[PDB]
Amino acid sequence: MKRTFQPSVLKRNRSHGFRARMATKNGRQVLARRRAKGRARLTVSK
Amino acid sequence: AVVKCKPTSPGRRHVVKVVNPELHKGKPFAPLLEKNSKSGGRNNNGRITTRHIGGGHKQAYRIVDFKRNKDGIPAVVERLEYDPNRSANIALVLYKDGERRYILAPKGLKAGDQIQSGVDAAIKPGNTLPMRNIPVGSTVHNVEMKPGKGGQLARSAGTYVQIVARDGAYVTLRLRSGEMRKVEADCRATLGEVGNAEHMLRVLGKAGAARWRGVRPTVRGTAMNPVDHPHGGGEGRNFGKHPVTPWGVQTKGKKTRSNKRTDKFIVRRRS
Amino acid sequence: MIREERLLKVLRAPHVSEKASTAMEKSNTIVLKVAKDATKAEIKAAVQKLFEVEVEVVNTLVVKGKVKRHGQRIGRRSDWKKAYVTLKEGQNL
RNA sequence: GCUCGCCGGAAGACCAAGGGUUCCUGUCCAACGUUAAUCGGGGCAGGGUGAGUCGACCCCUAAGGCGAGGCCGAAAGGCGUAGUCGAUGGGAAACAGGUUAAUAUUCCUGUACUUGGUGUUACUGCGAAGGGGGGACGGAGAAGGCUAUGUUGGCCGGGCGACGGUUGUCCCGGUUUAAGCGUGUAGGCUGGUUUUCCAGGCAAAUCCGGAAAAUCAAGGCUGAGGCGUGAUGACGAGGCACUACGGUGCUGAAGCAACAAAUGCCCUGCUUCCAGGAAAAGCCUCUAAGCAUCAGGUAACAUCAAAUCGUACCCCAAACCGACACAGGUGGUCAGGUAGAGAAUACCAAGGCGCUUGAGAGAACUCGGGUGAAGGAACUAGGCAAAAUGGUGCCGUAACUUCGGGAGAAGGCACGCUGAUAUGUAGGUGAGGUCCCUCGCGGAUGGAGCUGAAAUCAGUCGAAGAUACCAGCUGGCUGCAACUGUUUAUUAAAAACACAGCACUGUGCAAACACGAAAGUGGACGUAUACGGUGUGACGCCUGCCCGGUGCCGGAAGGUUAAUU
RNA sequence: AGGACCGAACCGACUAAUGUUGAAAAAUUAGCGGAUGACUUGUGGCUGGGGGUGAAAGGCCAAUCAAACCGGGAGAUAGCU
Ligand SMILES: [Mg+2]
Ligand SMILES: [Mg+2]
Ligand SMILES: [Mg+2]
Ligand SMILES: [Mg+2]
Ligand SMILES: [Mg+2]
Ligand SMILES: [Mg+2]
Ligand SMILES: [Mg+2]
Ligand SMILES: [Mg+2]
Ligand SMILES: [Mg+2]
Ligand SMILES: [Mg+2]
Ligand SMILES: [Mg+2]
Ligand SMILES: [Mg+2]
Ligand SMILES: [Mg+2]
Ligand SMILES: [Mg+2]
Ligand SMILES: [Mg+2]
Ligand SMILES: [Mg+2]
Ligand SMILES: [Mg+2]
Ligand SMILES: [Mg+2]
Ligand SMILES: [Mg+2]
Ligand SMILES: [Mg+2]
Ligand SMILES: [Mg+2]
Ligand SMILES: [Mg+2]
Ligand SMILES: [Mg+2]
Ligand SMILES: [Mg+2]
Ligand SMILES: [Mg+2]
Ligand SMILES: [Mg+2]
Ligand SMILES: [Mg+2]
Ligand SMILES: [Mg+2]
Ligand SMILES: [Mg+2]
Ligand SMILES: [Mg+2]
Ligand SMILES: [Mg+2]
Ligand SMILES: [Mg+2]
Ligand SMILES: [Mg+2]
Ligand SMILES: [Mg+2]
Ligand SMILES: [Mg+2]
Ligand SMILES: [Mg+2]
Ligand SMILES: [Mg+2]
Ligand SMILES: [Mg+2]
Ligand SMILES: [Mg+2]
Ligand SMILES: [Mg+2]
Ligand SMILES: [Mg+2]
Ligand SMILES: [Mg+2]
Ligand SMILES: [Mg+2]
Ligand SMILES: [Mg+2]
Ligand SMILES: [Mg+2]
Ligand SMILES: [Mg+2]
Ligand SMILES: [Mg+2]
Ligand SMILES: [Mg+2]
Ligand SMILES: [Mg+2]
Ligand SMILES: [Mg+2]
Ligand SMILES: [Mg+2]
Ligand SMILES: [Mg+2]
Ligand SMILES: [Mg+2]
Ligand SMILES: [Mg+2]
Repeated sequence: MKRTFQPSVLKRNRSHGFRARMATKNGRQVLARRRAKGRARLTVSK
Repeated sequence: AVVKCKPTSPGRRHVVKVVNPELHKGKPFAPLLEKNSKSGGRNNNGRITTRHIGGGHKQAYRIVDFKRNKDGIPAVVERLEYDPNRSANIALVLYKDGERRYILAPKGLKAGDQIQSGVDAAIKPGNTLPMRNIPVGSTVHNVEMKPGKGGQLARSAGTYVQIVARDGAYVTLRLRSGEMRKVEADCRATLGEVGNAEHMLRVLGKAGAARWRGVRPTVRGTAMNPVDHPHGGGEGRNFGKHPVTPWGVQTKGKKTRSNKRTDKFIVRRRS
Repeated sequence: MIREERLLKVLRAPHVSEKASTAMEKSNTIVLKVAKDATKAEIKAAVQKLFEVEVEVVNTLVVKGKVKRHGQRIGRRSDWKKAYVTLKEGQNL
């Protein structure tokens, strides 16, 4: 049966990628929070 | 002509078609075409702002000369053509100078006929003259609001405008809706009616035919829940309220025109 | 015309394996480890300078490093570059 | 290794997406694998992905996104012009054979093709951020010509049979060859050509569009397939010798024809219909500025360049999505034989598998099936379930009907095999030979050979010939909904929703209305035969009385009444 | 010609049995509906939480919906257990 996660790298990158995050100040708030917590992986990019 | 189909299937029994053997069968004039992609009733915010719009057949926009601003040069009807974008038929005219344009096809105008625009043009169907030079009582279409702006009235199939009076800088027009409206005398008009008068005798016959024209289904407000329509609710079929729009405005007789900029130009509302 | 420092830097090591050997005997082809940023023209020039042999064509591919484990710890090797260069059937290197 | 069974429009093969070493070799069995494991997609180590032509990158655009200025907005920001990104679309070019343990249209052999740049030569009006052309486009339907492919015959190699027979009208196997180049065919479309004139294409233009004479009436564009060449080639059953028994080395006969034939090609064609069917670039062409014995354009030749990144492996699945080695889900391509209408179905080919616990026994009971005396719905809420019907051709078929239907109504007969008609028929295909000519992939004649229904008559086997698989139960009365559709993903598919049709009502265009503190946008590049809202719901016959209540529409005399003063 | 008919692929989901610590957090098996259309499907894009979208079931918006999810106000408040 068809489950919820249907992977696509292009769509993943366009929705949650580093450049998509940097495009808005709220995405930049996301990056700042994740940097402050100390996350080894800021985005889905890598 | 108007021909009804044979009931060889339930979706064909009530279909009534308008057939025009005179319309051209090939592709339209390519350099007078444009693309116009569909919106589905969405605006630049992406929100549905007009309901019941979506799908339908792909259509190409035919650039139609509504202004008719080629004065003096005679023109001949090359053919009459089908236009998906409007209820009226259109005509491809060839000007003596070598220029081709799409115009609204008036009633009775066949291929080979001469048309002309300007003050010097004669009182003939398809000719465009200032309403200053058009005699009182004439029947016109493709009527301008403002000089040089282009025809904005009486553009659909079988529609016309009558010139009722002329007083100074303004003529009175009895519009198709029944309204008496004042227009500057320098605004242009085209003699005759719009053709394809038998457009309104068509019977779609089936739901799919309406779907072909990009019309999505309409749901009655009383058929839904109160959370999404004032008409919603009831155990069984209940109404018990005054009919309103989906946004709460009384929808049977309440007048909605409010334009103080243009009340002066209305001699008499359609009533 | 490539600077000599660039040429002395673009050749890393010669690849040794059964496939490399068979290419050397049959097709007169040596297989080399090269810099990840080395082009085909640079490989040709460097082999012609530092090896004194004559090249006619260069073939390149990038090997991906393997994901390994050391003491139950994730670890990965580097992606390197490999070149097949065909020598002009008289060089004997 | 030999038998057995299963799939074979897949449970075979090849991709995309997604994954990331799961690929190959050696080695190990702790843990993992629902059992054991010497095995493994497990551990460990070593190896493996070769491109000018494939893909990305690249050029060009769609939806949409972002957006210098700009407009708007308490701030944050919103929208949008010029632009610039964005494929799921448009745009140059490679085939066949061989080869690894693992890569190949990438490596090798043979034979090709594209683009661009430089230089020599010859001729020569070049030149765009502009003009025009082209690219460039729907659905359905029909036919002809083909090929993919298959079947048979000939030919070539082999065989003479474990048990009656098998020198034959016998058995087995093979019978293959590409792009490119030359030919311009089946077929499609278009009247050419030369001058002159011109409010049109923002300026110009020889280009495009328009007009007028002359003259010719044959010129042009497009086009599958066939043939020639590519090819003295490669490939090829079989044979000879090594073997480490996996494979290695050498040679290699025939390699033709006829018939059948696609959902693939001609075909972006033709015909017809309405619901009227992207864009932009590459490409052709024209001039503007500018340059004008230089540049620049055309052709010949020569040389040089074509980078970078991907390429292993799975890919209807044990590697992707489902926590699992999970009866689930997952887009595209290929498409053999007999029977068959068929991609259904049954049995097989190529190829791939026997689903990672087994051994016994033959109790009750459960599950999945088969058969059943006599009865035949007596069961039960209810014929639930099961049983039953089931094909082709012909005969025949009621009420009612909106004249289309109902209807496959209902019901009935025939059906295998063999011989004759006719040593193979009707038909289809179609060589030779001959004849004509603007001589070729021509026409006319001709019929050898191949292929091949349907039917009639006679005879014959069985209980049974639509014999398996496959494959309508039928009829009568009535409620509701006109009908096809839609819906509670995961207890409700319906009489509910929608619907074509109808009515009321709003809306004169900077429309009403909707999303937006706004700018703007949708409505609509529409204009009252239009658009929005509401109710009803094909069609037929129709739709009666009430304006007191509450809405809404119109009015403005008299009373009441805000800020204000 | 046809929102025409029978019927595979494909899209669905009417009946029954099984399964109910399932092979499966909705399936299997035998039957069933549509199958040139208001059809179906791939790829990409837009609509955002009192908001979207809805041939309308309060349906669906990542196994969550008469107000999604994540964090925060926050140790809300709890005459109750
Ligand atoms: Mg509407
Ligand atoms: Mg309606
Ligand atoms: Mg309801
Ligand atoms: Mg309410
Ligand atoms: Mg009631
Ligand atoms: Mg009541
Ligand atoms: Mg099968
Ligand atoms: Mg591993
Ligand atoms: Mg074990
Ligand atoms: Mg053990
Ligand atoms: Mg393996
Ligand atoms: Mg392993
Ligand atoms: Mg490469
Ligand atoms: Mg090469
Ligand atoms: Mg700005
Ligand atoms: Mg913007
Ligand atoms: Mg671009
Ligand atoms: Mg693409
Ligand atoms: Mg392989
Ligand atoms: Mg053939
Ligand atoms: Mg087909
Ligand atoms: Mg591969
Ligand atoms: Mg298993
Ligand atoms: Mg599975
Ligand atoms: Mg599927
Ligand atoms: Mg098992
Ligand atoms: Mg038993
Ligand atoms: Mg039993
Ligand atoms: Mg039985
Ligand atoms: Mg019995
Ligand atoms: Mg009996
Ligand atoms: Mg009986
Ligand atoms: Mg009873
Ligand atoms: Mg009883
Ligand atoms: Mg039953
Ligand atoms: Mg049964
Ligand atoms: Mg009753
Ligand atoms: Mg119904
Ligand atoms: Mg349900
Ligand atoms: Mg507007
Ligand atoms: Mg109703
Ligand atoms: Mg009444
Ligand atoms: Mg008053
Ligand atoms: Mg149908
Ligand atoms: Mg559904
Ligand atoms: Mg159900
Ligand atoms: Mg089923
Ligand atoms: Mg049906
Ligand atoms: Mg069907
Ligand atoms: Mg309810
Ligand atoms: Mg949910
Ligand atoms: Mg709430
Ligand atoms: Mg607080
Ligand atoms: Mg608490």
